[PDB]
Amino acid sequence: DMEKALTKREIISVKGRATAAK
Amino acid sequence: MREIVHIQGGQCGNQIGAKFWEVVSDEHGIDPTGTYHGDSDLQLERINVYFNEATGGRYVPRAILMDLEPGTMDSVRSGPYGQIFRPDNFVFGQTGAGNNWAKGHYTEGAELIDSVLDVVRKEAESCDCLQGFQVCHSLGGGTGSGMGTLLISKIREEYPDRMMLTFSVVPSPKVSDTVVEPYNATLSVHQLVENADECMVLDNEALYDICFRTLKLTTPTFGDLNHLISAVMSGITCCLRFPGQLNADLRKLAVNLIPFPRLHFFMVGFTPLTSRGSQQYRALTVPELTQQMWDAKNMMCAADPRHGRYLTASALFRGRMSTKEVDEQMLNVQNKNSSYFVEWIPNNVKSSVCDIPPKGLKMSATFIGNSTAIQEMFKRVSEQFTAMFRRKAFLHWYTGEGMDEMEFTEAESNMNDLVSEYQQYQ
Amino acid sequence: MREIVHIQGGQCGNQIGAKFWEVVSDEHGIDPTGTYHGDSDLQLERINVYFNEATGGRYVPRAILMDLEPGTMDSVRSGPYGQIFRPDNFVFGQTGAGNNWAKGHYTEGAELIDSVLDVVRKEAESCDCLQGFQVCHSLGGGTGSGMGTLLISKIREEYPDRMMLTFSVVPSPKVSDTVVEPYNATLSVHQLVENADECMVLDNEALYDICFRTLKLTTPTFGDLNHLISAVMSGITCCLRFPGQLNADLRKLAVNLIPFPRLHFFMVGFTPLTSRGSQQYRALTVPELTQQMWDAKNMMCAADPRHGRYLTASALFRGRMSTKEVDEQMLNVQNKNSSYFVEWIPNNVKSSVCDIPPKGLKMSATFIGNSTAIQEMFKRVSEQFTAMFRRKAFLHWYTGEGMDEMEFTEAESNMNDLVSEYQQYQ
Amino acid sequence: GTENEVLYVENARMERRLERTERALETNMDRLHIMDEHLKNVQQELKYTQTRVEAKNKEIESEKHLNA
Amino acid sequence: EELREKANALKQAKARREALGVELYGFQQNLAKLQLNLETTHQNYQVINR
Amino acid sequence: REVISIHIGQAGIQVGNACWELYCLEHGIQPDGQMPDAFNTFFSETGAGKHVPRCIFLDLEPTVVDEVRTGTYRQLFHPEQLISGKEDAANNFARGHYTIGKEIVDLALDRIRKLADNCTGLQGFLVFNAVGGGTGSGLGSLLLERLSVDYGKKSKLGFTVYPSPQVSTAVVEPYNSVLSTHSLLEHTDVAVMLDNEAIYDICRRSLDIERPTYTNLNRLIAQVISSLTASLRFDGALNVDITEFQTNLVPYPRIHFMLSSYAPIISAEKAYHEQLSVAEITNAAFEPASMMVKCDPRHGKYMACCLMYRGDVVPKDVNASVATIKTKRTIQFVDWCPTGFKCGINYQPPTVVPGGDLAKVQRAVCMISNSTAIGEIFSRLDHKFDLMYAKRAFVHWYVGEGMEEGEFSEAREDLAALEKDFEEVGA
Amino acid sequence: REVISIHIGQAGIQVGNACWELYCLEHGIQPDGQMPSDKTIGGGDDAFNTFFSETGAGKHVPRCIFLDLEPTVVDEVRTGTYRQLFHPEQLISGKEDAANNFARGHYTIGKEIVDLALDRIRKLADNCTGLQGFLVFNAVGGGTGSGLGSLLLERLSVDYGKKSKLGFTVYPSPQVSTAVVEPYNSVLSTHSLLEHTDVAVMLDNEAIYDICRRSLDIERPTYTNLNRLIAQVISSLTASLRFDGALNVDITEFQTNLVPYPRIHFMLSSYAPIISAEKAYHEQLSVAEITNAAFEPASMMVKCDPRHGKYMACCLMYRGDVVPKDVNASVATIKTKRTIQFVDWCPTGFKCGINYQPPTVVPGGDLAKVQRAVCMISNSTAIGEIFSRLDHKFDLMYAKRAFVHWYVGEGMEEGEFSEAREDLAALEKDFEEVGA
Ligand SMILES: Nc1nc2c(ncn2[C@@H]2O[C@H](COP(=O)(O)OP(=O)(O)OP(=O)(O)O)[C@@H](O)[C@H]2O)c(=O)[nH]1
Ligand SMILES: Nc1nc2c(ncn2[C@@H]2O[C@H](COP(=O)(O)OP(=O)(O)OP(=O)(O)O)[C@@H](O)[C@H]2O)c(=O)[nH]1
Ligand SMILES: Nc1nc2c(ncn2[C@@H]2O[C@H](COP(=O)(O)OP(=O)(O)O)[C@@H](O)[C@H]2O)c(=O)[nH]1
Ligand SMILES: Nc1nc2c(ncn2[C@@H]2O[C@H](COP(=O)(O)OP(=O)(O)O)[C@@H](O)[C@H]2O)c(=O)[nH]1
Ligand SMILES: [Mg+2]
Ligand SMILES: [Mg+2]
Repeated sequence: DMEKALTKREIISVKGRATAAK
Repeated sequence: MREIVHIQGGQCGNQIGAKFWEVVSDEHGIDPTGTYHGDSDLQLERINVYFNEATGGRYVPRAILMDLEPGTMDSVRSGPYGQIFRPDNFVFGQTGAGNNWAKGHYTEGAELIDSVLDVVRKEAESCDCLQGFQVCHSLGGGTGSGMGTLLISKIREEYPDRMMLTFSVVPSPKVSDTVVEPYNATLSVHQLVENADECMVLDNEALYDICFRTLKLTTPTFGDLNHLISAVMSGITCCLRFPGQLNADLRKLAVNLIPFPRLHFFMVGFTPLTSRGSQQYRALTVPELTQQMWDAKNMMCAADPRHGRYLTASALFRGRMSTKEVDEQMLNVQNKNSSYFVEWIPNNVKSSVCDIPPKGLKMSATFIGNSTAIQEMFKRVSEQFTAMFRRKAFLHWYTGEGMDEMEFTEAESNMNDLVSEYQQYQ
Repeated sequence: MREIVHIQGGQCGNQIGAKFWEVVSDEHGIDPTGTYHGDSDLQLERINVYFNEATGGRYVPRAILMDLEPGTMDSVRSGPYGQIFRPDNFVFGQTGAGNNWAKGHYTEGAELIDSVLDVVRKEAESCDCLQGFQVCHSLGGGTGSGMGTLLISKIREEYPDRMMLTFSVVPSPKVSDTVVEPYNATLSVHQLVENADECMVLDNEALYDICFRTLKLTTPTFGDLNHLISAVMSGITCCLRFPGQLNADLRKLAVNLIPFPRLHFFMVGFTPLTSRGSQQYRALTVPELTQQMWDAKNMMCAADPRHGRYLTASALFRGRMSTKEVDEQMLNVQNKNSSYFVEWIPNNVKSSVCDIPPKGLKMSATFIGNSTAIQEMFKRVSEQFTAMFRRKAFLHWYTGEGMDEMEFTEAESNMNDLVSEYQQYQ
Repeated sequence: GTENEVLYVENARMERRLERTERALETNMDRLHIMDEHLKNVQQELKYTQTRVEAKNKEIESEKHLNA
Repeated sequence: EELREKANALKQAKARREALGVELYGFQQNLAKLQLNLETTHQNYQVINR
Repeated sequence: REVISIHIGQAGIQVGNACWELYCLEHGIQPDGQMPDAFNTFFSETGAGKHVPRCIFLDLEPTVVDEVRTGTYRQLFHPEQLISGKEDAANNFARGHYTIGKEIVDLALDRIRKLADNCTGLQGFLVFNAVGGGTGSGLGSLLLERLSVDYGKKSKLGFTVYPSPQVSTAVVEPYNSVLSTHSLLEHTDVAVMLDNEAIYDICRRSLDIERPTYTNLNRLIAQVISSLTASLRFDGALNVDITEFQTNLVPYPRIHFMLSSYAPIISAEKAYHEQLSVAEITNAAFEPASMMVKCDPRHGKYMACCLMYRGDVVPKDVNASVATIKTKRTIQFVDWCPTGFKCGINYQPPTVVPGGDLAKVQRAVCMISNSTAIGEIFSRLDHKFDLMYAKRAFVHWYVGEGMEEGEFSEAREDLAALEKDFEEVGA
Repeated sequence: REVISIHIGQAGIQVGNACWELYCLEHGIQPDGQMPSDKTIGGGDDAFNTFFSETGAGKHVPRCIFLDLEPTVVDEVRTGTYRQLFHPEQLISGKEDAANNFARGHYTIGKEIVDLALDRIRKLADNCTGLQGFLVFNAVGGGTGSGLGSLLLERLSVDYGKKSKLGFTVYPSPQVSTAVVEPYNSVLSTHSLLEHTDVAVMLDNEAIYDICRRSLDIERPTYTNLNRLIAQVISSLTASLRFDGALNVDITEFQTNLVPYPRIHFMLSSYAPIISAEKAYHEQLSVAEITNAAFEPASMMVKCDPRHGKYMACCLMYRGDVVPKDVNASVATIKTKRTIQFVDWCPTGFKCGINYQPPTVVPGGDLAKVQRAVCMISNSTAIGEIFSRLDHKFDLMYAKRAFVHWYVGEGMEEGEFSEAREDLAALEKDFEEVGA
């Protein structure tokens, strides 16, 4: 669950960066 | 002393104008080094109409090359007789327009025109008396049609009392090269109707047909086509550079060939175009030249002259001829084909005479007709425009740069009103 | 009969003066050996302006050289045209001012100008009848502004009669070679507004612009900027050194160019300037020279003259010349640029002619304008002074040699009221 | 989650300042472009009036000659 | 870093804005002066015509 | 007028090896790189007699870059350009896009910016990958997104290799290709198309190669690339750069998946007797049995063709060949497109290589086609994706690496929207 | 234009050995202290007079003194490659050594050899004529380098005073360190280093190991490599006193351009373009990118991120065929760059300088031979981070009064432990207020 939390945070942060880019 | 400055736009205009200079420099007798090596003094009186005197006898043509890519400029400089221009006049960008009329007229045109107008102004007020500009530009492209068109508009709003010839090829089903041919052509002619004083329409389709039949050529590269175009253009303006029995200049032809302001497109041809194996047989006389001139195919357009009416016609004869022998041939043509010529204008044809033939030949003739049959040529573009525009194909690569959806409807409406105006007199 | 006692200080002054002596020796036909091997003989008549006979032909140039390290008296003595400068005209310390003004104006220059004045007075007493003094140097440097400016003050003290040409290269905003420019620049402009009878201001951000645009170079090293400055400084005295149709000496220029006593900050040009690859494509003529002079990028003073309004201007021509056309052009520019001229003077421009064009060229000119656009070229230094002095940056290097902050405040006051004075009389 | 809270408030303040500077950017660029084209038009009008007054004063000398 | 750099660019652009506004103000002043002088010389021409 | 080349994955960095083998001889450059300004658009001269390519090879595993590092062109590239990782994405879009991608993409982008700053007249980027793999698909998406957010207004040319209907070497490659297309639809600018099976068939028939390996495939893809890029290098009659391509061929921002063809490819034993004039080479370029994508374009309607002729070719004979093509009855363009050809002519005939297979032909033709029939590959991929995905097969790898059901569903529905748009534009 | 150098401590002497093996390379001096007679390279009899004064037939005695207490490295030089070169007396070697103790180096055993050092420095001063200044090289985290180095700096400032003092010192790295009492021995010597060195130019063992690892790809570098590539920087910045140039910048220009305040002189360094012998000829080493490589954060000799503050001033010495145009056209790009931030003080905070001698290279070295190079010394504000680190990791030991007997029972007391830290607090205050 800890590694899943890490991956989810990374993915959502990159998603937010992408949304700001678009 | 009635100067003309030559502006070569796009790759097409660049190559055609380069051949034009390689022809006129030959006719006036100057080597690629700019040193005179002619034959008669009559070549030299009016060099200043197209050339400037550089130090030590060097002559430099009054030309401005202009485009958005350096390839055409480097090629034309490496070409023969391209060593005589001025590097100040040589101006180019770095991007390229990509047939995007919006790009040519708006994006990089706006950044290269601040310089093209400076060089044009320098070369134009370096001469005492302006007769008009001579712009060679394609129509189916973006870099030479849209940007050249905006250059024409700027020139029209700067010098509003001087003549303006443009030489423009057009799209056709048999010479279609870019996929946005109607989009470029209709948009360009929207402004060419508004600004250019006279726009000689040429076309690769009729040039090809001429080359294959009346020249019996094996394989013509663009060299021969631009050669024929340069021959026609050099024949257009010879009453300036040489004396004549009955001379005429650009404004003379304009007033005698454009009855109504929105009717300044032409169909032009030049004689004698002679196949080289069969020009040892024929005899060159005035009636022979007139028959070959009014040959329904020898016109450098695909708009059939016999599918329409001649509003006005004008033949520039060159050589030592008989003025009665010219006028009687023209009257014979009118009397024979009385149906075609516009009925409510008597003596629809004007014939000018210059006293010096082009190099080699003994006689020459240049036909310019303000036929109403060019409605066929314009519909051949308007139909493709409406077909491609109904589905909005390729549209967004013009709307991206700053165009709208209003401009295309405006352009189509203007094209249709021009077509209707040509039809109304037929 | 009239002599120009040239003075060199700094590294700028040394190298630029070496270039100027190079060009002068080239014109007068003095080889670098020291003797004379000229071909024409109208050149001997005014050798005494820049040269002394010694014995049997060992000519020597009268000019003073001063610097605070031998690293320049070696690099000037080593270069071409170096074995002619008099060895005694080498007064150099071995300390180096070090980009500072106090150390080069109050200690080291203070102890060295006592001996520099010795040689300059010896040359003054060796020349029969003076014509003026001509110092050439920088302002944003250690021993270019400090010791040279102290020498200017001393000369203005001892010889009130004579004029002072001051060819000064100032800092630039973009091309900033050293850190404390706007201290050493202000603390010399303040001292030059009191003494300099006329100072011609220069820079490098315009020399590189010229070498890019007009001369079409690619790697403009210092040996060509200094060459342009050499050519101009040599041409500024053509009407004194050679015959002509309307001669013009230094006092004539000053009286024609200085309406109020605090308006002696010129901006300078030179024509023609074209690349070796396009020399032949253009034919030199009085019109081409004139509308190259009266441009916006052909001024070495990188302050946009289009913003300012020319108080007074001077055009010195050299070559066989149609004086009617010269003053017709000098009036045509004045009439067509009325709004860019200050309108409480008739005939804002003065045109003079000499009849010996430089070697190589066939017709040359020189432009000296006392325009009001020179307010910005002091605004830059003033605003930098405010921004840096506000926090007293670098100030300990200044106060460590007896300096006081009140001096900086007075310099600010002088620059501000002078720029307001230009703006007022604009 | 004090770190998360402070970072979130940082981001909110940042977007506020960014909206401010974006509005400033829009106003600045548009005003710049319009005033520059207007400057060129004013230069054109100055040329117009200058040539007009030149012609007018030449005509002034003309009636002086006529009255003579 | 984006904020500070964009602020610097905006400030410099506004400085250029102010400078060009000043220059256009001067141009308008010249235009008004020339217009006034033109009208005065115009009435002068009319009266001397009479 | 420079264009830079980026190669990702096994297929990309082998096609790049073929391309550089081609270009070195095409410009006369020796292996290490010398000559005993046409090169300026691919190499950047540095120092005395040394030209370095404007490329970057990268991959998540080093066993495929090692032979490039120590091979016959070990003296060619900059030793810092042959990027390599330590563990490959292992046929996993998720692995190559989420946990191995985020290590090497930053270095790749830094070197890309270095090359862009070394450039002076940037025309565009051209990238190579096969979307059926993991380090191709995921890393290409992760790198294209950053390239677009950096440059944005400059062209990108993805020369992608989709899987084949029956010649396939993977089981997760439908998932890979579906998850890659959802980003290659929006981030690249022109997607040139290749398949392994169609090139196998053309090798079997035209070159009579009974058993063709990857060497011949790359050796005849590099020729198409050189043919469509030769306009920049060699000055010809009609000049077309990257800008006119995507202005003459792309009608809508979502239709840029264009087929590629080339003619002729005739062995040296038949080239002596063959008749390869312009009319017949065009008629053999437009035949379905010579297009490098496993599709039957006669099922669909063309929209835009781009014909790059090379060699002893004049303009009116290509005009006549175009006339014959548009008069033919079996192939038809959409109603709204009266003119649908972009013809360019170049004076440099194609280059052959020692140890190669093709012949020193006088003239040749490359072709890029935008037609409605290209939706069949997408429909097939959708079908053979959903066939696996109806049982959640192989989803545990992606989920454990960090994907989720939502991304799969959204990619599938985006492909559905693409298919519906193709059906709409085929009307 | 003469300059002399003193080398103190293990690090100082190990730097100087490479430094003076490179100078003989530049000036073509044989490794036995003379100039070849059969051939020659370059020219200019006044080139070597800044470094190698002549007294004899052809033998050149250098202008450096290598002084140390432990007789382990000085005699290593005495038996190494350079025996005839050095003067047999410029090599000072005591009997015992300071042994990581500032009090030992400055109060008990360094005080009986400093007079012997000064009475040879005076002889060298009488020998030279245009003495530009002193260039000291020492490690502040050791023994003699910190203790008697500080002693000799103070004594030199008392004796000569006027002449320039360029220090090239070595603080410890933030994490890499080869001593246990380094914070003490550094925050002690900072008191003398603050108000006696005219300009301090800083090094970092770790920040140069990282450079070696990433640029030259020497995975496991060492002191020899580090000190070679610092000899490079020293020679690069000491070329304007030796060779010609379109724009010269000597010691006075350094001090007038990069020292905006008497107590603010601490310099980041850089030397571009560093490259190996394999990735050199594949690259386009243009000025427009070697300037960017000099100004990039990951290529500075001092371990400190330059983004944390604002540059105050910069000085860029150049070697090779660098024209005076591209330097300006690229300094414009630097001043408009999107990642650095200057301070509103100086709109003009650059001082270029150009030589005509291309950079040298030690045979058997890992650095390539290239036409042009740049060495940049920058006065910035982020260097206060280093002193913050040192104070924070000094207070940890001072709280427990650890290691303090090794000083108080030997030569010194606690008042200076307090004062040498309050001075660093004041320095941090100064940098913080400059950052405004
Ligand atoms: N033209 C060409 N295609 C190749 C070659 N090698 C492999 N391919 C294609 O590449 C596909 C394999 O997917 P890739 O993404 O390239 O495999 P990869 O690069 O090792 O990446 P992974 O998924 O991590 O294994 C196959 O379907 C082949 O069609 C080659 O040498 N030449
Ligand atoms: N940068 C650099 N540092 C060195 C070199 N040699 C030794 N050092 C440094 O020296 C530090 C330890 O102090 P030392 O130099 O050995 O001692 P010292 O200054 O010579 O004085 P003593 O204590 O008497 O030996 C270490 O942190 C090293 O980084 C070198 O060649 N280059
Ligand atoms: N007469 C002549 N026509 C040419 C030549 N070169 C190209 N063309 C014609 O120009 C048309 C293409 O114009 P285009 O390239 O789109 O215009 P551009 O973008 O402004 O250069 C083609 O249909 C050719 O027929 C030439 O050398 N001579
Ligand atoms: N234009 C020009 N500037 C020069 C030349 N040589 C040096 N400079 C400038 O001189 C300035 C510094 O001068 P400075 O150091 O005071 O000269 P010094 O006092 O003689 O040592 C720098 O900004 C250089 O750009 C030259 O030949 N031409
Ligand atoms: Mg892989
Ligand atoms: Mg020791």
